[PDB]
Amino acid sequence: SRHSTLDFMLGETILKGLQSIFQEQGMAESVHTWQDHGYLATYTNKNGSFANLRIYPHGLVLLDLQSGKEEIDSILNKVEERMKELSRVKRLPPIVRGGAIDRYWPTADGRLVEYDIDEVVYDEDSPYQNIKILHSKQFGNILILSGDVNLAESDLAYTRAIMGSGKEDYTGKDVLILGGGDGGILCEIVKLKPKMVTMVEIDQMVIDGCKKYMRKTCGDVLDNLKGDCYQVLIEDCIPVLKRYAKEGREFDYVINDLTAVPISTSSTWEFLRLILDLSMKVLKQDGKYFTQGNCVNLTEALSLYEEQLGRLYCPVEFSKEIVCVPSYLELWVFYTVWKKAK
Amino acid sequence: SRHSTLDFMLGDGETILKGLQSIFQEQGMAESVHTWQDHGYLATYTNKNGSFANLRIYPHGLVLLDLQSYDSILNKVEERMKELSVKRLPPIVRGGAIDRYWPTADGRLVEYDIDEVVYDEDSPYQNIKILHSKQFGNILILSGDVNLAESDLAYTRAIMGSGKEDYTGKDVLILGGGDGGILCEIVKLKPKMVTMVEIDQMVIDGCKKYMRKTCGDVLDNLKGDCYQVLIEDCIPVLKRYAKEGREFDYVINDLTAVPISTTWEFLRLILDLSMKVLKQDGKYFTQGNCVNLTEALSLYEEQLGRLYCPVEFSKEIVCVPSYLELWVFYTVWKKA
Ligand SMILES: CSC[C@H]1O[C@@H](n2cnc3c(N)ncnc32)[C@H](O)[C@@H]1O
Ligand SMILES: CSC[C@H]1O[C@@H](n2cnc3c(N)ncnc32)[C@H](O)[C@@H]1O
Repeated sequence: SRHSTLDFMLGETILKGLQSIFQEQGMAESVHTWQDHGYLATYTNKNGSFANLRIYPHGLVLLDLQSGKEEIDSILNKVEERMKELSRVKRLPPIVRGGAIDRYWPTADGRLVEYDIDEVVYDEDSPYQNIKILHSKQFGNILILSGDVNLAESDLAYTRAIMGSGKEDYTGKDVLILGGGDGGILCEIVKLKPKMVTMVEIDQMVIDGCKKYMRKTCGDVLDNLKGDCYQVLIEDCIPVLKRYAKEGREFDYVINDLTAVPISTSSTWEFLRLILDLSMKVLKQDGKYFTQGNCVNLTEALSLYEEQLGRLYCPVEFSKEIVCVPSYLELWVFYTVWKKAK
Repeated sequence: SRHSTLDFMLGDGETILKGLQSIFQEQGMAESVHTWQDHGYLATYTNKNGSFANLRIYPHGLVLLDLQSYDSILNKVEERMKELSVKRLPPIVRGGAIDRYWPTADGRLVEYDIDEVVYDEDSPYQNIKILHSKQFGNILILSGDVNLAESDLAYTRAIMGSGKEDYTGKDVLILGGGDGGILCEIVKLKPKMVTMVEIDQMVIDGCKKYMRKTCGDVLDNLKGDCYQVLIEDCIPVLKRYAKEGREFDYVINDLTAVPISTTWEFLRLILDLSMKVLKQDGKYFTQGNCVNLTEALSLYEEQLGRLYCPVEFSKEIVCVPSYLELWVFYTVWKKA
C-alpha cells in the first residue's frame, strides 16, 4: 500500500549493476527478457514487499517498490548511489494506495493532485450523491460531492466571483440561489442586507454536513432555514423554477450554484440549457445571472456550454472571468449572463 | 512510460486471481505467479509489444493493479470485479520528454498542465527551467522549485506589501528578482531608485525572452531613469552598502528558497545584513514558505529574534495561482 518510484533517463550493464542490491537484501529475482524491449526484473521479499525494475532499450530505467519504510527509502538510496557510479532522475513522493484517508482528487482537467488531507470528517451517501468533507491543513474542511471538489473553507474567492466580483449592489434586492448547500453565498449575501434571498437546495444532507463542519464558509446562516431576509427550500430547483415562472415571480439576481452535473430524478447539455431557460424566465430584464463555468483547460466543455446560451427562448449576452480558487488547483471560469436589451 | 493504476479496496484472494487471469491470457500475456504464505499473491503478465502488468493481491481485500506500456484492460477488470463481491488515478507519465510533475514544498505530488519545454539550461549557480502551462503561462522553475508563473501577479503584489505601501520617491533594494516581476511593477510607481541584486544573469536572460507577461520590457535595459540591476551575489553587495552607511526605505528579499552561496545561519546572515541597510522606519518584505511547513516557518520565526537588533513582524497567507499551495509572506521592521 506504499508505492515508491524512481525514474532514470539516460543518453544489460544497468541490470548487472542493480541486481546486486536486491540479492544483498535477500529478495528473489526473476527476469523476463524482451527481443528489443529490454528487461523486467521482479523482486519479492519474505515480508510481502516487492520491487519492479523495468529497463527499456533507449536508456529509460524505472523502478517501483510496494509495501520497513526506511528499508525501502534506503534501497532507493542504494539505487541512486549505484546509478551515479554506472553513469536525469525523478523520485516523486510515494503514492499511498488504499489508505484509510484518501488524499488524491484529480482536477476536472484530469491531472493527478495530492491534497494535504489528514482526517475524514464526513463521508455519507445521500439519496442523490456521495458526500465527503475532508480536512486539509491549509484549505480547512473541503466539501467533495461525487468525487468533485466543490468548496473548502478557504475558497471565499469562488463566492466572490459567482457574486459578481464586488460590482453588484445587493442592498434591498431580490435574489435566487440554485443549489449552494455549502452556505457560502447565502452567508455572504445575508450580511449585505438584501430584501430577500431564496436558496433552493435538493440535498438536506449537504446542509447538515456543512452546518456542522464548514462554519468558516457558512457561519451560522444554515442553522435556520428561515431568517430575517432569506429562506432555504429543500426541493429540486427545477419544479421551484417552474412554480416561480408560472406565478410570474422575478428576481434581480439568479445565481446558479449547482454541482457540475446537476441532480435529476426526471443529455447533460440539454439539462444545462433547461436550467438556463427556467432561470431566464424568472430573471428581471435588467437583472443578472451568475454561475460557475468550468476549469480553464476544458475548452470543448466551455464551448459546448456556450452553445446552450445561444439556444434559449430569449437572446442573451455574457462575459467570462478566470478566477483562482484556492483548493481547486486549476483556474476556473465564471459566467455573467444577461438578457439582450429589446 | 505510461504507468496506469487500479485500486480495489474490499472487506478471498485465490478466487479474485482466478477470476482475473482470464482477461490477461485473453490478450496473449504470459504469466508468472509468486505465492506467499499469508501475504497474498503477485501475478506478472507480459506482452511481446513491451508492456506488462502487476497484479498484487493482499489477503485482507486490497487488490492493486499496475500497467505500462510505451485501458480496455482496466475497464475489463472493473467489470469483472463488480461480479466478484475503487480508485483509478490518472496514469503517471514516466520519463516523458516534457516533465509535468513538480512536487509542492510540503512534499505532495502535483501534476501541471505543461505542454512544452521552453528553456532548460544549467547556469553556474542553478538549473533554470521555463515550462509552458496552458493555464498559468510560462513557469520559471529553479532547481526543481516552482518560482513564478506568468499568472502569478498575486505573489508580486504580496511581496510589495499588498497595496498598503506608497512607493513614490522611495529608495528600494531588491534581493534576487531575476524574473523581473517586482522590478516591472515597482518602476511603474514613480520610485526614486530601485536597486536589484541578482546573482545569475542567465535567469534575467531567460525571463527577458520567455516571461514578458511578468517582466514586460523592464529587463531589456539594466539601467533606467529610476532603477539599476547589479549582476552579483547580494551578500558582498549588502556588506558594501553597510560600510558606506547606505540605508533604504524598503528591502525586498525575493531570493530562491535556498539562497545561493559560493542553512539557518545563512538566512540569519541575510536578515542581519538587510537590517543594517534598512532605515529605522522602513520595512523588509520577503516570501516565507508554504503554510504547511510549520517547523520551517517556526524555525524561520526563531531567526527573526536572533538578529543584531530587535525586530517585529507580521505575516499573511496568499493564494499564488501556479504554486498549488498557500504561501506565507512576511513583513519585518525594527522594534521602535
Ligand atoms: C455544494 S453547492 C452544490 C449543491 O447543488 C445541489 N444540487 C444539485 N442539483 C440540484 C437540483 N436540481 N436542485 C437543487 N439543488 C441541487 C447539490 O445537492 C449541492 O449541495
Ligand atoms: C527567480 S527570482 C529568484 C532569484 O534569486 C536569485 N538569487 C539566489 N541567491 C542569490 C544571491 N545570493 N544573491 C543574489 N541573487 C540570488 C536567483 O538567482 C533567482 O533569480
